[PDB]
Parts: sequence; structure tokens; C-alpha cells
Amino acid sequence: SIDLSVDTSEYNRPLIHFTPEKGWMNAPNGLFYDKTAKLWHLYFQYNPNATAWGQPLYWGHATSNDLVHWDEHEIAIGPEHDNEGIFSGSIVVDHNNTSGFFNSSIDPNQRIVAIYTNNIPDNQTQDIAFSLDGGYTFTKYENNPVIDVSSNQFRDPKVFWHEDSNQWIMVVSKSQEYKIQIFGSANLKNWVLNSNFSSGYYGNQYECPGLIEVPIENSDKSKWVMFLAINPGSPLGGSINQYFVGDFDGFQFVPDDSQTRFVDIGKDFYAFQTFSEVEHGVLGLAWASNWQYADQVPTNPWRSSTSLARNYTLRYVHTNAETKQLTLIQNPVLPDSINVVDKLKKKNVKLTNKKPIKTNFKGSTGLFDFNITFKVLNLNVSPGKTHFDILINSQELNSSVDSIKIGFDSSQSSFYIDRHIPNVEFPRKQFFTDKLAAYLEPLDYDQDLRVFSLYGIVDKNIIELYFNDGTVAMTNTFFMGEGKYPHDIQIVTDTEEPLFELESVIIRELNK
Amino acid sequence: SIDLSVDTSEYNRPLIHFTPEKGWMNAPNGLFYDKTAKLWHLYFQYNPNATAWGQPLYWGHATSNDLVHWDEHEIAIGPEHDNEGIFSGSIVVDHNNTSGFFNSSIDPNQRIVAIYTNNIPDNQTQDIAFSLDGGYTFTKYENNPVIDVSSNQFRDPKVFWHEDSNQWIMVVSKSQEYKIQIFGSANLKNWVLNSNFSSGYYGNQYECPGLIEVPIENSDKSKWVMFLAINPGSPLGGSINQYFVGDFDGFQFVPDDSQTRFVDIGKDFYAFQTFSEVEHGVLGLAWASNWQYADQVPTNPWRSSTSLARNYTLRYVHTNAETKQLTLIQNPVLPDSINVVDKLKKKNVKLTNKKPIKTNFKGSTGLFDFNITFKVLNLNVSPGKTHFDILINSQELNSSVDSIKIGFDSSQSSFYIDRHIPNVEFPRKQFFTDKLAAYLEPLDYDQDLRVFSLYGIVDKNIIELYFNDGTVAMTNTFFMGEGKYPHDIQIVTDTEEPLFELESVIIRELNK
Ligand SMILES: *[C@@H]1O[C@H](CO)[C@@H](O[C@@H]2O[C@H](CO)[C@@H](O[C@@H]3O[C@H](CO)[C@@H](O)[C@H](O)[C@@H]3O)[C@H](O)[C@H]2NC(C)=O)[C@H](O)[C@H]1NC(C)=O
Ligand SMILES: *[C@@H]1O[C@H](CO)[C@@H](O[C@@H]2O[C@H](CO)[C@@H](O)[C@H](O)[C@H]2NC(C)=O)[C@H](O)[C@H]1NC(C)=O
Ligand SMILES: *[C@@H]1O[C@H](CO)[C@@H](O[C@@H]2O[C@H](CO)[C@@H](O)[C@H](O)[C@H]2NC(C)=O)[C@H](O)[C@H]1NC(C)=O
Ligand SMILES: OC[C@H]1O[C@@](CO)(O[C@H]2O[C@H](CO)[C@@H](O)[C@H](O)[C@H]2O)[C@@H](O)[C@@H]1O
Ligand SMILES: OC[C@H]1O[C@@](CO)(O[C@H]2O[C@H](CO)[C@@H](O)[C@H](O)[C@H]2O)[C@@H](O)[C@@H]1O
Ligand SMILES: *[C@@H]1O[C@H](CO)[C@@H](O)[C@H](O)[C@H]1NC(C)=O
Ligand SMILES: *[C@@H]1O[C@H](CO)[C@@H](O)[C@H](O)[C@H]1NC(C)=O
Ligand SMILES: *[C@@H]1O[C@H](CO)[C@@H](O)[C@H](O)[C@H]1NC(C)=O
Ligand SMILES: *[C@@H]1O[C@H](CO)[C@@H](O)[C@H](O)[C@H]1NC(C)=O
Ligand SMILES: *[C@@H]1O[C@H](CO)[C@@H](O)[C@H](O)[C@H]1NC(C)=O
Ligand SMILES: *[C@@H]1O[C@H](CO)[C@@H](O)[C@H](O)[C@H]1NC(C)=O
Ligand SMILES: *[C@@H]1O[C@H](CO)[C@@H](O)[C@H](O)[C@H]1NC(C)=O
Ligand SMILES: [Zn+2]
Repeated sequence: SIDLSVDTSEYNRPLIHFTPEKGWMNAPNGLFYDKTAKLWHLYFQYNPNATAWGQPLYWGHATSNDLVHWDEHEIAIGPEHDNEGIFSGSIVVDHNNTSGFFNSSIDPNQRIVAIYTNNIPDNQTQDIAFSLDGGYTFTKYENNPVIDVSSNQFRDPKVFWHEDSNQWIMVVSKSQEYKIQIFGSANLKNWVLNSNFSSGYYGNQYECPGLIEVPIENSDKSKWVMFLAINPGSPLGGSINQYFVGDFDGFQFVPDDSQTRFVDIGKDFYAFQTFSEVEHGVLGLAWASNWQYADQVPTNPWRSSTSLARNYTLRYVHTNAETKQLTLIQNPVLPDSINVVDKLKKKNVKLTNKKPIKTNFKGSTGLFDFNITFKVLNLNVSPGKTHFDILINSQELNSSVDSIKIGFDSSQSSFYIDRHIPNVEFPRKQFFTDKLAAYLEPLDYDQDLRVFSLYGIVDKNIIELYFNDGTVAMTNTFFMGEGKYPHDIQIVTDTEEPLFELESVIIRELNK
Repeated sequence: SIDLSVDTSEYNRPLIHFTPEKGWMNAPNGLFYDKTAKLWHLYFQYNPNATAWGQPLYWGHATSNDLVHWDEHEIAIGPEHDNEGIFSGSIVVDHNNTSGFFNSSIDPNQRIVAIYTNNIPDNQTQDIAFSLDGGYTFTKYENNPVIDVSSNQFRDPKVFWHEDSNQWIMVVSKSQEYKIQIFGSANLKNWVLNSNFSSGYYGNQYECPGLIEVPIENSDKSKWVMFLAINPGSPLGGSINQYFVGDFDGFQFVPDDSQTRFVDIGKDFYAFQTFSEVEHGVLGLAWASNWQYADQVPTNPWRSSTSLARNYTLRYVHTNAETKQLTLIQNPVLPDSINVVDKLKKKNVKLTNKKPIKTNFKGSTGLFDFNITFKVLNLNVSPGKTHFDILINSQELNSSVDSIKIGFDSSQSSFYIDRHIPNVEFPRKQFFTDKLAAYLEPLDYDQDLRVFSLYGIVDKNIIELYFNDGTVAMTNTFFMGEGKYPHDIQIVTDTEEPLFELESVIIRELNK
């Protein structure tokens, strides 16, 4: 039952991360681009009747021309009964009408088919539905389900057209068997199981798989990347996304190695999905929370945002001094529709305890970004001082300032976040990990000096960090006290002489 | 250079975890049992000259008849020069004198050979040394090194006799190539490279591998388990140990699957090694710290303990409701030579906010264990109350009590620890993760009610937790304020009616 009396929006509703106006949101679904309308479509696991997961569960729907400003629509798909759910799935555009649902009056770029998990008591099946109006309303296929294996742990179909083998491909999870199942189909209705894939960090269950061709930077080559969500049992606690790099022939995915790697090593990036019908590269986003505490965080009358849309590539990067690995790179999608309210620019700054960088903006939108390239100098300092810190400070409210801290330690070659906020309490905060680290090799070397970069964006209750031009991504929510939100940024150190040179510093106040 | 002026031993030196009397300890080495003398041997990476890592670096040495009472000996092996180190390695007993070092005056069970990494500037090699006095003094082999591949990233040899292929086997890490190399030898001097193994979570580097037959519970069969340390780049930050289950023929290790699993999901369990010459089962221990902060924790005039000795088996356990996996099990070695100073024993207690469990012991050793079997009842409580907490409280000093918290949440089916202690500060505490969790399936079901077990031991500055009879292990150090150490244990809940029934509760104060 949503309490419309208490609205936390003013201080903790993100400006450029999608949130439903009210109710509960989890996994993003049916992500696609309408080439005719030039519209991005976001669907999502949606309970409008509470700020927690519940059935009946629907596909919510929003559209955007630029992946930052969203317009929320009426519910797109709903269950047959109150004790049922339209669980996760995906959308394809059936340009050549292989499904037989579309006539000449439906533009080929708008021949929209949803493939989703129908959840009923003791049964999960893969069902389809078609939209004749650009993805706003759907008709369920008469002969659903299209796949039934008599299981209650069988969900999250990601479907794509595979040109090379001239067929539809589904990757779907046999969740508690720890198997990604690869099915093939000529018409999206009649499916054949081609192979099973089992690898990486199993945790409790497999969920929301994905399989897509990702370009290698500065080349004409590409690799197939298999995405996989696990929850619970993440090594960081709760829910997390992992990936595998290799090749696909339409029947089997063959990884290049047997290594485990995570997509994002924050706590709050789960159920990642890619957009269908992108013409250049790979774009996707995730649900920006963690199953451990998502339904308890102090937001109202909604819970959950998505991450920003991110652009995915592969790059050879040093994982140690000697060895390079083909690694998943992600950078945020931030178009010119984002307004810069104010900015601080500094160059070649030798950081010390008497030379802090402090923003002095007139007001605050609660939306900021910081772009920093730094070099570690050859200075011996005591071990408590081998670091610098970016402080994100609230306004002073009732005599107190709340803040979160993003730092780098030169002795550990590791970034860290501390999202610990004194006095803010909510159920299951025992699982709300406060301190997270990311080890990185230098981005570059300036003679013998190690060079690193960091891009960060803060949007009222969520922070996204991208280290070394997207080599590592870390997504984390944070909850300041009632009425408090980000207002100013400081960069500080305790070193008396310079250990860090900030070659370039850009801190901007942004708005929609 | 160690200050003997300040000694923290009284409040934070463990009683039954080995610590050097003074200086720095990291990885355990040369672990073996002398069947003739009936003595367990522990060697360790040792810097006597500071409470941080430094060269010259030695093998320290201690012995025990029972794996809890340790006698520290003279340094066993030292480097040729001050800018060199005797890095990690292992010991075997050359019963049949394959090496030719041992005549009829040396009992077969005492034909002790150390295989270790010799660290010199820009070079790491595998060297051997032999002991004619039961492992107290060593003579380096005159034709060292026994393996040189012209690398400065080539270390941590674990050697064993393989009967099936009638040869010595060495597993060693080509650290920055992410390879465990398997070599073979008739005589411990002349080696042949047989295979390279690469899998699991790579992080920054491969270190301290092991390969051993682990018995399957209730069976005469076993599996080959490959152990692997990575540091830095643990998904929990810093250093961690992982394992692989499969088969070995003397030349190649073949895992049964391609899954990644960690040995211990605490922050402070690294460089795990197994004892040689164990006749019943598999025994091992690790370094009980994390490279991120190990050299900064507030102990003096030593830093670091080992973990307890643990007993390793394989058991088929539910990782989800549907599926069992052959899983590494570990339980602590705690013999009857440990005195029970006092204990609290309770049976069939329905836990509520008016019925807390509280120890009322006359004094404190700072050494306690708690053994609990609990059951989750069918009670609906508000989301903030779906849990119970074990509080480990210091004595009141300067008007405050320091505490650490171990809990279970029935909504998340997860254990958690909070080792956050306010007002205790030390360098690199930004990496000192305070909140850790572990998801488990129930140990058993009583009709429809979920049953779980938990064994924990607190030894002044270290806590070891074993969930569901050793299904999951979690090791963490903790640092209370100056003079404070564990004094009393409480078990509490906020539920007004019973959510948890404690079938069995045993809390003991222990001593040497
Ligand atoms: C680690 O745990 C294992 C159990 O998984 C323990 O192994 C058991 O150890 C006892 C000896 O302590 C063995 O009993 C012996 O059996 C032989 C004949 O089978 C008999 O001749 C001896 O008199 C003795 O009773 C027992 O068989 C063995 N169990 C298994 C399954 O191997 C081991 O002791 C534990 N180690 C420590 C130090 O706690
Ligand atoms: C995501 O990144 C890719 C490049 O890595 C961008 O792709 C380029 O897009 C332009 C048109 O916008 C094309 O003319 C180029 O040929 C593309 N390059 C490659 C190598 O494909 C893509 O535009 C990015 N998308 C977003 C939304 O940022
Ligand atoms: C962060 O800063 C870097 C500059 O250091 C930006 O990268 C440059 O982007 C421009 C386009 O705006 C390119 O022409 C340059 O070649 C890039 N140079 C470098 C140094 O990368 C980057 O776009 C910034 N990131 C943001 C705003 O998110
Ligand atoms: O809304 C269901 C949708 O979410 C996912 C991924 O988060 O599964 C979540 O919800 C399920 C039902 O409560 C849980 O079984 C699952 O553990 C949880 O992650 C998708 O798998 C599913 O389609
Ligand atoms: O003492 C060296 C010994 O420790 C290990 C494992 O912890 O390596 C540690 O020390 C090395 C030298 O400082 C580092 O290169 C390494 O990263 C660190 O883990 C063993 O690998 C080594 O034999
Ligand atoms: C849930 O929300 C839907 C969509 O607005 C509404 O029509 C329905 O009555 C609600 N049902 C329950 C059981 O709350
Ligand atoms: C084509 O489909 C549309 C639905 O969009 C329907 O109204 C029309 O009658 C159909 N007939 C044609 C165009 O063949
Ligand atoms: C894939 O897994 C399913 C479910 O366990 C099984 O029925 C099927 O035979 C497997 N198929 C292949 C080709 O491995
Ligand atoms: C280091 O310790 C050893 C062994 O106790 C000692 O003999 C040596 O002099 C010390 N060296 C330095 C450099 O302090
Ligand atoms: C055996 O070795 C011992 C110890 O090194 C030595 O005292 C003795 O001379 C040796 N015996 C023979 C026959 O060489
Ligand atoms: C094993 O790795 C080593 C070192 O990288 C390499 O030279 C050797 O050829 C490899 N051997 C095999 C059998 O792969
Ligand atoms: C804990 O309790 C169980 C069941 O009573 C017992 O068998 C076990 O030995 C105990 N564990 C320890 C480490 O004392
Ligand atoms: Zn605090």
C-alpha cells in the first residue's frame, strides 16, 4: 500500500536515472530502439501496488529520445491472474514477419515481439506477445507457452536475430540447474534446445542471461560476450552480474578461457540487459540496487532506479605489469541534452593538505560529475597519508553535513568508496556493505610516474564510478539523512608535499 | 625496527593462534608432521627486524604436539645476502632417499627436504635444502637452483610424492602469467615441466598453489583439489584463496567443472597450505590477515597470526533448493588439551526480546567459542526484526564497551558479521571491510522448518566462523580500543514472539 503522504523526491529521487513515479521497479526488460520513431524503449518488472516486489507483476514502460529524459507510459503487459507475473524478458523487431503476426500496414522497424517468462504457481514458461502500435499495447500469442519444460525455475529469455546461422536465438536460464540454455527458432514460436552453458561463479541461481557481439576497440574484430546474473550468493553479498568472452556459431558458446569476471564491482548493478536494434556498438543498463536491501531503502513513493545507459567495448588492458587481457570496457551515455549549470576546471595541480580543491557553486541540483586524470609522484610519505579523497558533501541541515568519500591509495594502486552514513537506519542495513575497493594497473606511464583516470557521476542517491577510461565500473546507491542531498565536492589529501599531481580536474554541476 | 616500549599482547595477542614473539609473519611454509618425534612443524615468512615485510626475509619455525600449543624455535632458513629472501615453499619427507642426502643414521620419517623460492634482485628460482636434525637446521643443496626459468615472477612451490606416476610433483605459480605449473622429478633436483593450469578468478597474480587428494565424507574415494591464492584483486578486496575439484594423473589437473569457489569468504585467510605426512585426511592453515592492511594493524611488538589448523573434507551439499554440489568442507582442529574455564549450556530455547542469552563468567581469557543449532519458526515479523545477533562485548574501559556482532537474517537465509569498531584508527582502514555476509541453504529440515548450525571461535583479535558444520568458513581480524578484549557474549533478538528456536547453545571460555 503506497503512502502518498511522504515524498522523499526533493532530496533523493535521481534526475537522469529512470525511476517509476510510484511503486516498485526491479529488472529492466524488452529494451529496444524504434528506428522509425527514433525512440528508446525501457520496460521493467513493475508492482504499482507497493514499494516492494509483489504479484500481480507487470511490464512497466517508458520512452526516451536521448537515454536521460524518460516519459512513463501505461503498463504494457500484465498477468492473467492476481497470483501470476510477467517476469523478465526481451523484445526483437521481426522485420521480415517470420512470426506471421504483422501485415504490410505495420512498418518493418515496428514489428515488435516481446518474449517473457510467464510466472504462475509451480510453473515458469517462455511466452510471446506482439505490439501493432509501436510497443505501447501487446496481444499474447494464442498458443502460449512457446517453451514449457515442466519447471518452476526457468526464466529470463534474451532473444536476438543471428545472421550467420539465419535464425532467432534465445539464451534463457535453467536457474537452479546452473545452466544457460541456448534455443534456436525460425519463427519465435517453435524452439529447439541447441546447447547448455555452465561456468563462472554459480552462487545460488543463474538469472537474466545475455549473449551479444561486442566490438574490439581500434579494430574491425569482435568477440561474443555471454552475460549472466546470479542472486543470491554474490562474493560481494546478494546480487551481481558476470561475463564470459569467446565465440558463438548459432549453436554453442565457446569461451576463450575459463576465468570468472564481474561486469560491475559495486553492490548495486544487477539484471543487466542490452538494447535491441542499436546500429553502432552495444548499449545496455541494469537495475541499480541489490536484492539484499532493495525493498527497504528510504525512498517513497517509489523504490529503485536503473543505472545510466552504458556503451560496451573490449580492450586489451594490463591486469598486471607483465600481462594484458581482453577486458569488457563500459562508459556512460551522457548526451548534450544534459545542461552544465556550473563548473570548476584545474590543471597540473600538485595536491597538498594546504591546497584542497573545493567547489563553490551558487546552488545545487544534487547532480554532479567529476573527471580527473592524476599521476603518482616519487614521494615517500607515512603509510596513513598515501592517498587522496573526493568528498561529496550535503548542505548543512540542522547543524550537520552528510558525505560519502571516493579515494585512491598509491601503496595499494586501488580506488575505494566509503558510502557509510552515520545515523541513517533501515531494515537489513547489516548487508549494506559500506567500503568497496577496485585494484587497477596504471592507465599509462609518464616516464616512471604511474598515470590513472577516474570519471564519477552523482545523481541524488546513486554514484557511478568509471576507472581508467571504463576499465572497471562500480555502481552504488547511498542514502543521506532526511532533506540532505549532494551540494559541494572537495578533493583533499593529508600529504604536506605533493604525492599526487592532478594533471586535469573537471567538476560540473548538471541538470536535465 | 621494533619498539619494545609498547606491548599490546595483554589485550590483543591470540592465545591458540600462532604468533611470533616479535617481528613480522606472513605465509605459512614447510608444513609437515614428524611421525618419529610425533611433532607438527610450522614454518613461516619471517622478518625479525620490523613489524612489516622486509628483506632479509627468513623461514621462522615453531612446533606443536596438538596444533594449538606452539613452541617458537630459532630461524630455520636464511638468505645469502641482506637484499634477498627465502620466499614461500613446502617440506616433504624423502623416506626412500631419492635425493641421496640421507644415510642410515637418519630415520626415514625424518628425511626432511625444504623446497622454496629464492628471491634475489630481478630473479625468483626454486631451490632445495635438507635437514639432518629433524627440521631445525638446513643445508642448501650445492647445485641450487633446481628450477630457473629466467623470471622474477615464479614462486611458491608445493611438493608431494605421487604414487600412481611414481614421482615427485611440484605445483608452482608463474604468478603474472596466471599459470600454475606442474613439474615432475625422480630425485627433487632435476625437474620436467608437465602442464600449465589457468582458471577461476585471476585478480592481479597467482600465488601459493596446492594440489592434494581430499577425502569424500562416508567414502574411501576422494577428489584432487587444486588450491590457489590471488593477491591483489580479490572480489572482497586484497588477498583471497580459491579452489578447483577434479582429477590428476601425475601430469595434468582436470577440473570436473569450470566453476570459481573461495576457500574462506572472510577478508583474512590467505596463503593456505596443507601439512605433509598426515595419515588420516587433510589438514591445513593460512595467514590470518589481508595484504591491504596487514602491516598497519595496531599490534606490537608482532604482526599477524595463522588461522587455526582445519580438517578438510568434500561433502555433497545443497547450493540451492534443487541442486547439490560436491563442496569443500572445513572444521577447526580443537583438541582436549584446551581447558574449559567456564561454559553456558542451553537447550530448546525460544528466543525473544525478553529472553536474551547472556554469559556471566567470573573473568575473561579473551578466548571463547559458541556452538549453536537453530531453527526458523513460521512467524511473520516486520522486516527490521527478521534476525538474531551474537554480541561479543569487551569489558567497560574509559566508560565504554567495544563490540563485534555476528547475526543471521531469516528473510535472506544469510549470516553476517559487523567488525566496525568506532574510535580505533590505523592506516589503510578504508580497505578494512566491516560488513561481510554468507548465504547458505538450510543444514536440514524439521518437518517444514529450516535448520542451520554455526560454530564460532574468538581469540583476542581474530574470529573464525563455520556455517552448517563447515559448509562455509569466514575468518576476520578485529581491533578493539587500547586495553579492551572480549569479556562476555550475548544472543539477542527484537522479536516479541519467537522467530528462532535455539535447539542447542554451548558458549565456553577457554584457556591453554
Ligand atoms: C580429521 O578428520 C578425519 C575424519 O574425516 C579424522 O580421521 C579419522 O582419524 C582416526 C584416527 O584419529 C581414524 O581411526 C583409526 O582407524 C584405523 C583403521 O581404520 C585404526 O587402526 C586406528 O586405531 C584408528 O581408530 C579414522 O579412521 C579417521 N577417519 C577417517 C574417515 O579417515 C582425523 O583424525 C581428523 N584429524 C584431526 C587431527 O582432527
Ligand atoms: C558507442 O561507442 C561506439 C564507438 O565505440 C560509437 O560508434 C560509432 O558511432 C558513429 C556514429 O555515432 C559511427 O559513425 C562510428 O562508425 C561508430 N564507431 C564504431 C567503431 O562502431 C557509438 O556511437 C556509441 N554510442 C553511443 C550512444 O555513445
Ligand atoms: C573525461 O575527460 C576526458 C579528457 O581527459 C574526455 O575524453 C576526451 O573526449 C573528447 C570528446 O569530448 C575526445 O575528443 C578526446 O580525444 C578524449 N580525450 C581523452 C583525454 O580521453 C572524456 O570524454 C571525459 N569523460 C566524460 C565527460 O564523461
Ligand atoms: O521480477 C522477477 C524477475 O527478477 C529476477 C531477477 O532479479 O528474479 C528476481 O525475482 C524472483 C521472484 O521473486 C526471484 O526468484 C529471484 O531470485 C530474483 O532475483 C528475474 O530472474 C525475474 O524474471
Ligand atoms: O613473503 C613472500 C611470499 O608471500 C607471498 C604470498 O603472500 O607473496 C607476497 O609477498 C611478495 C613480496 O612482497 C609479493 O610480491 C606478493 O604479491 C605478496 O602476496 C608469496 O607469493 C611469497 O613467496
Ligand atoms: C494492482 O495494480 C493494478 C494496476 O494499476 C490495479 O489495476 C490492481 O487493482 C492492483 N491489484 C492489487 C491486488 O493490488
Ligand atoms: C493489417 O493489420 C491492421 C492492424 O494494424 C488491420 O487494421 C488491417 O485490417 C490489416 N489488413 C491489412 C492492411 O492487410
Ligand atoms: C541441456 O540441459 C537440459 C536440462 O538439464 C537437458 O535436459 C538437456 O539434455 C541438455 N542438453 C544438452 C544438449 O546438453
Ligand atoms: C635482521 O635479523 C637478523 C636475524 O635476527 C639479524 O641477524 C640481522 O642483523 C638483522 N638485519 C637488519 C638489516 O636489521
Ligand atoms: C651419515 O650422515 C651423518 C650425518 O650427516 C654423518 O654423521 C655420518 O658420517 C654419515 N654416515 C656415513 C656412512 O657416511
Ligand atoms: C607452460 O607455460 C610455460 C611458461 O609460460 C610455457 O613456456 C610452456 O610452453 C607451457 N607449456 C604448455 C605445455 O602449455
Ligand atoms: C558443535 O556441536 C556439535 C553437535 O553437538 C558437535 O558434534 C561438534 O563437535 C561441536 N563443534 C565444536 C567445534 O566443538
Ligand atoms: Zn560508523
